[PDB]
Amino acid sequence: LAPLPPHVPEHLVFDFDMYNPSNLSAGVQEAWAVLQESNVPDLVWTRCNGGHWIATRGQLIREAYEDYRHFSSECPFIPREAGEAYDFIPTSMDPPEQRQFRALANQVVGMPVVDKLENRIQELACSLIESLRPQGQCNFTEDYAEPFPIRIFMLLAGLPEEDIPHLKYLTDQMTRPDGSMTFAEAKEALYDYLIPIIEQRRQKPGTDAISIVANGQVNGRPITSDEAKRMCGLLLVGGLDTVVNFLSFSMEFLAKSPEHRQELIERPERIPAACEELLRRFSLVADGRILTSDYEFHGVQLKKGDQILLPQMLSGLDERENAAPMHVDFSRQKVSHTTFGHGSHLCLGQHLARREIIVTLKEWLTRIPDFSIAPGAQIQHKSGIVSGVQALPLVWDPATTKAV
Ligand code: HEM
Ligand SMILES: CN(C)c1cccc2c(S(=O)(=O)NCCCCCCCCNC(=O)[C@]34C[C@H]5C[C@H](C[C@H](C5)C3)C4)cccc12
Ligand SMILES: [K+]
Repeated sequence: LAPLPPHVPEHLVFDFDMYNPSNLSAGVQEAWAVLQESNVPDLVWTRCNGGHWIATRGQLIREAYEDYRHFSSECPFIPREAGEAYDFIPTSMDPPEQRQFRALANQVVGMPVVDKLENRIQELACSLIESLRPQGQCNFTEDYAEPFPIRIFMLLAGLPEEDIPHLKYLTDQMTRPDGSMTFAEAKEALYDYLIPIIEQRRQKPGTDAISIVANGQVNGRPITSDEAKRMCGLLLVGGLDTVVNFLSFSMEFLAKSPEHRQELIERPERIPAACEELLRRFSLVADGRILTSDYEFHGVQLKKGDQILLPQMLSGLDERENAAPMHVDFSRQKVSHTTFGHGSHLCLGQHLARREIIVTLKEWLTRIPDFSIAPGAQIQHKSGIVSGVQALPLVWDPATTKAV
Protein backbone atom coordinates (compact mmCIF):
# COMPACT_ATOMS: atom_id res chain seq x y z
CA LEU A 1 0.00 0.00 0.00
CA ALA A 2 1.30 3.39 -1.10
CA PRO A 3 0.89 6.17 1.49
CA LEU A 4 -2.30 8.15 1.02
CA PRO A 5 -1.56 11.55 -0.65
CA PRO A 6 -2.68 14.49 1.55
CA HIS A 7 -5.29 15.67 -0.99
CA VAL A 8 -7.23 12.40 -0.90
CA PRO A 9 -9.98 12.28 1.77
CA GLU A 10 -10.10 9.16 3.96
CA HIS A 11 -13.76 8.41 3.14
CA LEU A 12 -12.91 7.73 -0.53
CA VAL A 13 -10.33 4.99 0.19
CA PHE A 14 -11.06 1.52 -1.18
CA ASP A 15 -7.95 -0.55 -1.64
CA PHE A 16 -9.03 -2.42 -4.77
CA ASP A 17 -6.11 -4.25 -6.44
CA MET A 18 -6.72 -4.43 -10.20
CA TYR A 19 -4.08 -7.16 -10.64
CA ASN A 20 -5.38 -9.39 -7.80
CA PRO A 21 -8.91 -8.49 -6.76
CA SER A 22 -10.24 -10.41 -3.78
CA ASN A 23 -13.11 -12.70 -4.71
CA LEU A 24 -11.34 -13.29 -8.11
CA SER A 25 -12.17 -17.01 -7.73
CA ALA A 26 -15.81 -15.92 -8.19
CA GLY A 27 -15.08 -14.55 -11.72
CA VAL A 28 -13.24 -11.37 -12.77
CA GLN A 29 -16.29 -9.27 -13.75
CA GLU A 30 -17.85 -10.21 -10.43
CA ALA A 31 -14.62 -9.31 -8.63
CA TRP A 32 -14.63 -5.84 -10.23
CA ALA A 33 -18.36 -5.37 -9.69
CA VAL A 34 -17.72 -5.01 -5.89
CA LEU A 35 -16.75 -1.42 -6.86
CA GLN A 36 -20.40 -0.91 -7.67
CA GLU A 37 -21.96 -1.97 -4.35
CA SER A 38 -24.23 0.73 -2.84
CA ASN A 39 -21.72 1.98 -0.25
CA VAL A 40 -18.93 2.52 -2.78
CA PRO A 41 -18.61 6.12 -4.01
CA ASP A 42 -18.69 6.82 -7.77
CA LEU A 43 -15.04 7.81 -7.57
CA VAL A 44 -12.60 6.15 -5.15
CA TRP A 45 -8.88 6.05 -4.30
CA THR A 46 -7.01 2.81 -3.98
CA ARG A 47 -3.61 2.58 -2.33
CA CYS A 48 -2.69 -0.52 -4.33
CA ASN A 49 -0.31 -0.46 -7.26
CA GLY A 50 1.19 2.96 -6.43
CA GLY A 51 -2.11 4.66 -5.58
CA HIS A 52 -4.66 5.81 -8.21
CA TRP A 53 -8.31 6.90 -8.61
CA ILE A 54 -10.92 4.48 -10.06
CA ALA A 55 -14.17 5.78 -11.61
CA THR A 56 -16.67 3.02 -10.70
CA ARG A 57 -19.79 4.00 -12.70
CA GLY A 58 -20.49 4.36 -16.42
CA GLN A 59 -21.42 8.06 -16.28
CA LEU A 60 -17.99 9.07 -14.88
CA ILE A 61 -16.08 6.58 -17.00
CA ARG A 62 -17.65 7.97 -20.20
CA GLU A 63 -17.15 11.59 -19.06
CA ALA A 64 -13.44 11.15 -18.27
CA TYR A 65 -12.86 9.37 -21.60
CA GLU A 66 -14.47 12.32 -23.46
CA ASP A 67 -12.45 14.97 -21.59
CA TYR A 68 -8.94 14.37 -22.99
CA ARG A 69 -7.92 17.89 -21.89
CA HIS A 70 -8.00 16.90 -18.21
CA PHE A 71 -7.57 13.13 -18.63
CA SER A 72 -4.55 12.45 -20.73
CA SER A 73 -3.48 9.20 -22.43
CA GLU A 74 0.18 10.20 -22.06
CA CYS A 75 0.42 7.74 -19.16
CA PRO A 76 -2.54 5.31 -19.62
CA PHE A 77 -1.47 2.31 -17.52
CA ILE A 78 -1.28 1.45 -13.87
CA PRO A 79 1.30 1.14 -12.48
CA ARG A 80 2.82 4.53 -13.37
CA GLU A 81 6.19 3.11 -14.54
CA ALA A 82 4.47 0.98 -17.24
CA GLY A 83 2.28 3.94 -18.42
CA GLU A 84 5.47 6.06 -18.57
CA ALA A 85 7.51 3.65 -20.82
CA TYR A 86 4.46 2.93 -23.02
CA ASP A 87 4.73 4.84 -26.29
CA PHE A 88 2.38 3.05 -28.76
CA ILE A 89 0.53 5.12 -31.36
CA PRO A 90 -2.17 6.27 -31.01
CA THR A 91 -2.90 4.99 -27.48
CA SER A 92 -0.19 7.14 -25.84
CA MET A 93 -1.24 10.37 -27.63
CA ASP A 94 -3.95 12.94 -27.00
CA PRO A 95 -5.96 14.80 -29.64
CA PRO A 96 -5.35 16.92 -31.61
CA GLU A 97 -2.08 15.14 -32.59
CA GLN A 98 -3.69 11.64 -32.20
CA ARG A 99 -6.43 12.42 -34.76
CA GLN A 100 -4.44 11.79 -37.92
CA PHE A 101 -2.41 8.80 -36.69
CA ARG A 102 -5.86 7.39 -35.87
CA ALA A 103 -6.98 8.15 -39.45
CA LEU A 104 -3.95 6.24 -40.79
CA ALA A 105 -4.46 3.27 -38.43
CA ASN A 106 -8.13 3.24 -39.52
CA GLN A 107 -7.15 2.60 -43.19
CA VAL A 108 -5.60 -0.61 -41.99
CA VAL A 109 -8.17 -2.09 -39.58
CA GLY A 110 -11.41 -0.16 -40.28
CA MET A 111 -14.68 -1.31 -41.89
CA PRO A 112 -13.90 -1.69 -45.61
CA VAL A 113 -10.81 -3.79 -44.66
CA VAL A 114 -12.99 -6.04 -42.47
CA ASP A 115 -15.67 -6.61 -45.10
CA LYS A 116 -12.94 -7.86 -47.43
CA LEU A 117 -11.35 -10.18 -44.82
CA GLU A 118 -14.71 -11.72 -43.76
CA ASN A 119 -14.16 -14.96 -45.67
CA ARG A 120 -10.47 -15.39 -44.77
CA ILE A 121 -11.50 -15.13 -41.12
CA GLN A 122 -14.17 -17.74 -41.79
CA GLU A 123 -11.73 -20.17 -43.51
CA LEU A 124 -9.31 -19.82 -40.59
CA ALA A 125 -11.99 -20.39 -37.89
CA CYS A 126 -13.21 -23.46 -39.82
CA SER A 127 -9.81 -25.09 -40.20
CA LEU A 128 -9.00 -24.48 -36.54
CA ILE A 129 -12.36 -25.94 -35.47
CA GLU A 130 -12.20 -28.92 -37.87
CA SER A 131 -8.76 -29.90 -36.54
CA LEU A 132 -10.17 -30.04 -32.98
CA ARG A 133 -13.64 -31.47 -33.63
CA PRO A 134 -12.74 -35.22 -33.81
CA GLN A 135 -10.75 -35.12 -30.54
CA GLY A 136 -13.70 -34.51 -28.24
CA GLN A 137 -11.64 -32.08 -26.13
CA CYS A 138 -9.40 -28.98 -26.29
CA ASN A 139 -8.01 -26.20 -24.21
CA PHE A 140 -10.04 -23.53 -26.01
CA THR A 141 -7.81 -20.67 -24.88
CA GLU A 142 -4.66 -22.45 -26.13
CA ASP A 143 -5.94 -24.44 -29.19
CA TYR A 144 -8.38 -22.02 -30.81
CA ALA A 145 -8.32 -18.62 -29.15
CA GLU A 146 -4.53 -17.95 -29.18
CA PRO A 147 -3.78 -19.14 -32.77
CA PHE A 148 -6.73 -17.19 -34.16
CA PRO A 149 -6.10 -13.42 -34.00
CA ILE A 150 -2.32 -13.67 -34.48
CA ARG A 151 -3.04 -15.44 -37.79
CA ILE A 152 -5.51 -12.73 -38.89
CA PHE A 153 -2.81 -10.13 -38.09
CA MET A 154 -0.25 -11.94 -40.26
CA LEU A 155 -2.78 -11.80 -43.12
CA LEU A 156 -3.38 -8.05 -42.59
CA ALA A 157 0.34 -7.27 -42.23
CA GLY A 158 1.71 -9.57 -44.99
CA LEU A 159 4.01 -11.33 -42.54
CA PRO A 160 5.18 -14.90 -43.13
CA GLU A 161 3.60 -17.89 -41.35
CA GLU A 162 6.95 -19.15 -39.98
CA ASP A 163 7.14 -15.96 -37.93
CA ILE A 164 4.10 -16.78 -35.82
CA PRO A 165 5.86 -18.68 -33.05
CA HIS A 166 8.53 -15.99 -32.67
CA LEU A 167 5.98 -13.12 -32.73
CA LYS A 168 3.73 -14.97 -30.26
CA TYR A 169 6.70 -15.34 -27.88
CA LEU A 170 7.45 -11.59 -28.19
CA THR A 171 3.87 -10.44 -27.60
CA ASP A 172 3.24 -12.83 -24.63
CA GLN A 173 6.46 -11.46 -23.05
CA MET A 174 4.91 -8.01 -23.10
CA THR A 175 1.25 -8.72 -22.24
CA ARG A 176 1.49 -11.67 -19.87
CA PRO A 177 4.47 -10.43 -17.80
CA ASP A 178 5.91 -12.90 -15.26
CA GLY A 179 8.01 -10.15 -13.64
CA SER A 180 11.24 -11.30 -15.32
CA MET A 181 11.43 -8.22 -17.56
CA THR A 182 10.20 -4.60 -17.30
CA PHE A 183 7.53 -3.51 -19.75
CA ALA A 184 10.25 -1.36 -21.40
CA GLU A 185 12.47 -4.42 -22.07
CA ALA A 186 9.55 -6.37 -23.52
CA LYS A 187 8.66 -3.42 -25.76
CA GLU A 188 12.23 -3.09 -27.06
CA ALA A 189 12.45 -6.81 -27.91
CA LEU A 190 9.18 -6.42 -29.88
CA TYR A 191 10.48 -3.24 -31.55
CA ASP A 192 13.68 -5.15 -32.55
CA TYR A 193 11.45 -7.46 -34.62
CA LEU A 194 9.43 -4.62 -36.22
CA ILE A 195 12.31 -2.14 -36.90
CA PRO A 196 13.90 -4.03 -39.89
CA ILE A 197 10.49 -4.89 -41.46
CA ILE A 198 9.53 -1.18 -41.53
CA GLU A 199 12.95 -0.25 -43.04
CA GLN A 200 12.41 -2.87 -45.78
CA ARG A 201 8.86 -1.68 -46.54
CA ARG A 202 9.74 2.00 -46.60
CA GLN A 203 12.38 1.13 -49.22
CA LYS A 204 10.16 -1.43 -51.03
CA PRO A 205 6.50 -0.85 -50.09
CA GLY A 206 3.81 -3.48 -50.85
CA THR A 207 0.08 -3.28 -50.00
CA ASP A 208 0.08 -4.88 -46.50
CA ALA A 209 -0.87 -2.89 -43.40
CA ILE A 210 2.78 -2.27 -42.46
CA SER A 211 3.55 -0.78 -45.87
CA ILE A 212 0.44 1.45 -45.73
CA VAL A 213 1.34 2.58 -42.20
CA ALA A 214 5.10 3.03 -42.65
CA ASN A 215 4.54 5.08 -45.82
CA GLY A 216 1.54 7.14 -44.79
CA GLN A 217 1.27 10.90 -44.28
CA VAL A 218 0.46 12.48 -40.94
CA ASN A 219 -0.31 16.04 -39.90
CA GLY A 220 1.17 17.34 -43.18
CA ARG A 221 4.33 15.24 -43.66
CA PRO A 222 5.63 11.63 -44.05
CA ILE A 223 5.42 9.33 -40.99
CA THR A 224 8.80 8.66 -39.32
CA SER A 225 10.23 5.10 -39.05
CA ASP A 226 9.89 5.67 -35.31
CA GLU A 227 6.20 6.61 -35.54
CA ALA A 228 5.44 3.71 -37.91
CA LYS A 229 7.21 1.30 -35.52
CA ARG A 230 5.14 2.72 -32.63
CA MET A 231 1.87 2.25 -34.60
CA CYS A 232 2.66 -1.24 -35.89
CA GLY A 233 3.33 -2.40 -32.35
CA LEU A 234 -0.18 -1.43 -31.27
CA LEU A 235 -1.74 -2.86 -34.44
CA LEU A 236 -0.11 -6.15 -33.55
CA VAL A 237 -0.89 -6.37 -29.80
CA GLY A 238 -4.28 -4.53 -29.73
CA GLY A 239 -6.11 -7.41 -31.34
CA LEU A 240 -4.48 -10.33 -29.49
CA ASP A 241 -5.14 -10.63 -25.75
CA THR A 242 -8.48 -8.78 -25.97
CA VAL A 243 -9.80 -11.20 -28.58
CA VAL A 244 -8.22 -14.31 -26.93
CA ASN A 245 -9.58 -13.52 -23.52
CA PHE A 246 -12.94 -12.31 -24.77
CA LEU A 247 -13.57 -15.47 -26.80
CA SER A 248 -12.51 -17.46 -23.77
CA PHE A 249 -15.05 -15.71 -21.47
CA SER A 250 -17.72 -16.24 -24.11
CA MET A 251 -17.05 -19.95 -24.61
CA GLU A 252 -16.85 -20.51 -20.85
CA PHE A 253 -20.33 -18.98 -20.50
CA LEU A 254 -21.72 -20.99 -23.44
CA ALA A 255 -20.15 -24.18 -22.03
CA LYS A 256 -21.87 -23.46 -18.73
CA SER A 257 -25.23 -22.41 -20.08
CA PRO A 258 -26.82 -25.08 -22.35
CA GLU A 259 -29.97 -22.93 -22.57
CA HIS A 260 -28.06 -20.03 -24.16
CA ARG A 261 -26.20 -22.46 -26.40
CA GLN A 262 -29.53 -23.91 -27.55
CA GLU A 263 -30.96 -20.47 -28.12
CA LEU A 264 -28.12 -19.64 -30.54
CA ILE A 265 -28.29 -23.12 -32.13
CA GLU A 266 -32.04 -22.75 -32.85
CA ARG A 267 -31.83 -19.05 -33.66
CA PRO A 268 -28.48 -18.32 -35.44
CA GLU A 269 -29.77 -14.94 -36.65
CA ARG A 270 -29.48 -13.81 -33.01
CA ILE A 271 -25.72 -14.42 -32.94
CA PRO A 272 -24.83 -10.77 -33.78
CA ALA A 273 -27.05 -9.50 -30.91
CA ALA A 274 -25.74 -12.25 -28.65
CA CYS A 275 -22.19 -11.07 -29.51
CA GLU A 276 -23.15 -7.54 -28.28
CA GLU A 277 -24.64 -8.82 -25.03
CA LEU A 278 -21.55 -10.96 -24.37
CA LEU A 279 -19.34 -7.90 -25.10
CA ARG A 280 -21.16 -6.13 -22.28
CA ARG A 281 -21.33 -8.98 -19.73
CA PHE A 282 -17.72 -10.23 -20.30
CA SER A 283 -16.14 -6.86 -20.84
CA LEU A 284 -12.52 -7.07 -19.87
CA VAL A 285 -10.33 -3.96 -20.55
CA ALA A 286 -9.25 -1.52 -17.83
CA ASP A 287 -6.90 1.24 -18.75
CA GLY A 288 -6.97 4.89 -17.77
CA ARG A 289 -5.56 8.41 -17.81
CA ILE A 290 -3.29 10.91 -16.04
CA LEU A 291 -4.51 14.32 -14.80
CA THR A 292 -3.05 17.15 -16.85
CA SER A 293 -3.82 19.69 -14.09
CA ASP A 294 -5.66 20.07 -10.78
CA TYR A 295 -9.35 19.45 -11.38
CA GLU A 296 -12.55 19.09 -9.43
CA PHE A 297 -14.47 16.18 -10.95
CA HIS A 298 -17.91 15.29 -9.55
CA GLY A 299 -17.09 16.87 -6.17
CA VAL A 300 -13.63 15.27 -5.85
CA GLN A 301 -10.33 17.20 -5.93
CA LEU A 302 -7.93 15.56 -8.39
CA LYS A 303 -4.29 16.67 -8.51
CA LYS A 304 -2.10 17.19 -11.59
CA GLY A 305 -0.23 13.95 -12.26
CA ASP A 306 -2.72 11.72 -10.32
CA GLN A 307 -3.57 8.57 -12.31
CA ILE A 308 -7.17 7.44 -12.76
CA LEU A 309 -8.24 3.99 -13.80
CA LEU A 310 -11.33 4.28 -15.96
CA PRO A 311 -12.40 0.65 -16.32
CA GLN A 312 -14.00 0.06 -19.73
CA MET A 313 -15.33 -3.16 -18.17
CA LEU A 314 -17.48 -1.38 -15.56
CA SER A 315 -19.82 0.86 -17.61
CA GLY A 316 -21.92 -2.03 -18.94
CA LEU A 317 -21.88 -3.85 -15.62
CA ASP A 318 -23.29 -0.71 -13.95
CA GLU A 319 -26.97 -1.24 -12.80
CA ARG A 320 -27.56 2.38 -13.82
CA GLU A 321 -26.69 1.46 -17.45
CA ASN A 322 -28.29 -2.00 -17.78
CA ALA A 323 -30.88 -3.55 -15.45
CA ALA A 324 -29.86 -6.89 -13.86
CA PRO A 325 -26.35 -6.42 -15.26
CA MET A 326 -24.93 -9.86 -14.35
CA HIS A 327 -27.83 -11.54 -16.21
CA VAL A 328 -27.23 -12.54 -19.85
CA ASP A 329 -30.14 -11.83 -22.22
CA PHE A 330 -29.51 -12.02 -25.93
CA SER A 331 -32.72 -10.05 -26.58
CA ARG A 332 -31.83 -7.06 -24.33
CA GLN A 333 -33.22 -3.99 -26.15
CA LYS A 334 -30.57 -1.38 -25.27
CA VAL A 335 -27.25 -3.06 -24.61
CA SER A 336 -25.06 -0.24 -23.31
CA HIS A 337 -21.37 -0.67 -22.66
CA THR A 338 -17.93 0.84 -23.28
CA THR A 339 -16.25 -2.50 -23.91
CA PHE A 340 -14.37 -1.00 -26.84
CA GLY A 341 -13.72 2.26 -24.97
CA HIS A 342 -15.21 5.71 -25.53
CA GLY A 343 -14.25 9.15 -26.78
CA SER A 344 -11.36 9.88 -29.09
CA HIS A 345 -9.60 6.47 -28.65
CA LEU A 346 -12.70 4.27 -29.35
CA CYS A 347 -11.29 0.94 -30.51
CA LEU A 348 -10.40 1.09 -34.19
CA GLY A 349 -10.47 -2.73 -34.32
CA GLN A 350 -14.05 -3.06 -33.00
CA HIS A 351 -15.46 -4.07 -36.39
CA LEU A 352 -12.77 -6.70 -36.97
CA ALA A 353 -13.28 -7.95 -33.37
CA ARG A 354 -17.01 -8.39 -33.92
CA ARG A 355 -16.43 -10.42 -37.12
CA GLU A 356 -13.87 -12.57 -35.22
CA ILE A 357 -16.37 -13.17 -32.46
CA ILE A 358 -19.46 -13.69 -34.66
CA VAL A 359 -17.62 -15.96 -37.08
CA THR A 360 -16.21 -17.97 -34.15
CA LEU A 361 -19.59 -18.44 -32.50
CA LYS A 362 -21.35 -19.27 -35.81
CA GLU A 363 -18.76 -21.80 -37.00
CA TRP A 364 -18.30 -23.42 -33.58
CA LEU A 365 -21.97 -23.88 -32.69
CA THR A 366 -22.49 -25.29 -36.23
CA ARG A 367 -19.76 -27.94 -35.88
CA ILE A 368 -19.72 -28.55 -32.11
CA PRO A 369 -23.23 -27.61 -30.80
CA ASP A 370 -22.89 -29.57 -27.58
CA PHE A 371 -19.89 -28.99 -25.32
CA SER A 372 -19.02 -28.71 -21.65
CA ILE A 373 -16.36 -27.63 -19.20
CA ALA A 374 -14.23 -30.76 -18.67
CA PRO A 375 -15.52 -32.79 -15.70
CA GLY A 376 -13.75 -31.66 -12.52
CA ALA A 377 -12.18 -28.55 -14.05
CA GLN A 378 -12.51 -25.25 -12.24
CA ILE A 379 -12.03 -22.23 -14.52
CA GLN A 380 -9.38 -19.75 -13.34
CA HIS A 381 -9.70 -16.07 -14.23
CA LYS A 382 -6.83 -13.48 -14.32
CA SER A 383 -7.20 -9.74 -13.74
CA GLY A 384 -5.31 -6.79 -15.21
CA ILE A 385 -5.37 -4.16 -17.92
CA VAL A 386 -6.83 -6.92 -20.05
CA SER A 387 -8.63 -9.45 -17.76
CA GLY A 388 -8.88 -13.09 -18.95
CA VAL A 389 -9.16 -16.88 -18.60
CA GLN A 390 -6.06 -18.87 -17.60
CA ALA A 391 -7.24 -22.07 -19.33
CA LEU A 392 -10.49 -23.35 -20.79
CA PRO A 393 -10.63 -27.16 -20.96
CA LEU A 394 -13.67 -28.19 -23.01
CA VAL A 395 -15.07 -31.65 -23.81
CA TRP A 396 -17.70 -32.94 -26.29
CA ASP A 397 -18.88 -36.20 -27.79
CA PRO A 398 -17.55 -36.22 -31.39
CA ALA A 399 -20.65 -38.18 -32.52
CA THR A 400 -22.80 -35.10 -31.69
CA THR A 401 -20.54 -33.08 -34.06
CA LYS A 402 -20.33 -32.75 -37.85
CA ALA A 403 -17.56 -31.92 -40.32
CA VAL A 404 -18.95 -29.09 -42.50
C1 HEM B 1 -12.76 -7.81 -27.93
C2 HEM B 1 -11.77 -7.22 -28.65
C3 HEM B 1 -11.25 -5.80 -28.37
C4 HEM B 1 -11.46 -5.02 -27.29
C5 HEM B 1 -12.33 -5.33 -26.07
C6 HEM B 1 -10.74 -3.77 -27.49
C7 HEM B 1 -10.70 -2.71 -26.60
C8 HEM B 1 -10.12 -1.48 -26.84
C9 HEM B 1 -10.17 -0.33 -25.97
C10 HEM B 1 -10.85 -0.28 -24.59
C11 HEM B 1 -9.51 0.67 -26.55
C12 HEM B 1 -9.37 2.09 -25.93
C13 HEM B 1 -8.10 2.21 -25.13
C14 HEM B 1 -7.98 3.59 -24.56
O1 HEM B 1 -8.90 4.44 -24.71
O2 HEM B 1 -6.92 3.84 -23.92
C15 HEM B 1 -9.02 0.19 -27.83
C16 HEM B 1 -8.32 0.90 -28.78
C17 HEM B 1 -7.71 0.39 -29.90
N1 HEM B 1 -7.83 -0.91 -30.42
FE1 HEM B 1 -9.00 -2.36 -29.61
N2 HEM B 1 -10.10 -3.84 -28.70
C18 HEM B 1 -10.37 -5.06 -29.28
C19 HEM B 1 -9.91 -5.52 -30.49
C20 HEM B 1 -9.04 -4.88 -31.36
C21 HEM B 1 -8.50 -5.41 -32.60
C22 HEM B 1 -8.89 -6.77 -33.24
C23 HEM B 1 -7.66 -4.50 -33.10
C24 HEM B 1 -6.89 -4.63 -34.43
C25 HEM B 1 -5.57 -4.44 -34.44
C26 HEM B 1 -7.63 -3.38 -32.19
C27 HEM B 1 -6.92 -2.21 -32.33
C28 HEM B 1 -7.05 -1.07 -31.56
C29 HEM B 1 -6.40 0.17 -31.86
C30 HEM B 1 -5.44 0.46 -33.04
C31 HEM B 1 -6.83 1.14 -30.77
C32 HEM B 1 -6.34 2.61 -30.64
C33 HEM B 1 -7.33 3.67 -31.10
C34 HEM B 1 -6.75 5.04 -30.81
O3 HEM B 1 -5.94 5.18 -29.85
O4 HEM B 1 -7.11 5.99 -31.55
N3 HEM B 1 -8.49 -3.64 -31.14
N4 HEM B 1 -9.42 -1.13 -27.98
C1 LIG C 1 4.94 -1.01 -9.21
N1 LIG C 1 5.04 -2.46 -9.17
C2 LIG C 1 6.07 -3.07 -8.33
C3 LIG C 1 4.17 -3.29 -9.92
C4 LIG C 1 2.99 -3.74 -9.30
C5 LIG C 1 2.09 -4.57 -9.98
C6 LIG C 1 2.35 -4.96 -11.29
C7 LIG C 1 3.51 -4.53 -11.94
C8 LIG C 1 3.76 -4.92 -13.27
S1 LIG C 1 2.79 -5.89 -14.15
O1 LIG C 1 3.52 -7.12 -14.30
O2 LIG C 1 1.52 -6.20 -13.53
N2 LIG C 1 2.57 -5.21 -15.59
C9 LIG C 1 1.46 -4.32 -15.88
C10 LIG C 1 1.59 -3.75 -17.28
C11 LIG C 1 1.03 -4.66 -18.37
C12 LIG C 1 1.37 -4.01 -19.71
C13 LIG C 1 0.62 -4.59 -20.89
C14 LIG C 1 0.43 -3.49 -21.94
C15 LIG C 1 0.46 -4.04 -23.36
C16 LIG C 1 -0.96 -4.32 -23.86
N3 LIG C 1 -1.08 -3.17 -24.70
C17 LIG C 1 -1.93 -2.32 -25.25
O3 LIG C 1 -1.30 -1.48 -25.85
C18 LIG C 1 -3.47 -2.25 -25.19
C19 LIG C 1 -3.83 -0.79 -25.47
C20 LIG C 1 -5.35 -0.56 -25.40
C21 LIG C 1 -5.86 -0.98 -24.01
C22 LIG C 1 -5.51 -2.45 -23.75
C23 LIG C 1 -6.18 -3.30 -24.85
C24 LIG C 1 -5.67 -2.91 -26.25
C25 LIG C 1 -6.01 -1.42 -26.49
C26 LIG C 1 -4.14 -3.13 -26.29
C27 LIG C 1 -3.99 -2.62 -23.79
C28 LIG C 1 4.95 -4.47 -13.89
C29 LIG C 1 5.86 -3.65 -13.22
C30 LIG C 1 5.60 -3.26 -11.90
C31 LIG C 1 4.43 -3.69 -11.25
K1 LIG D 1 4.05 7.26 -21.85
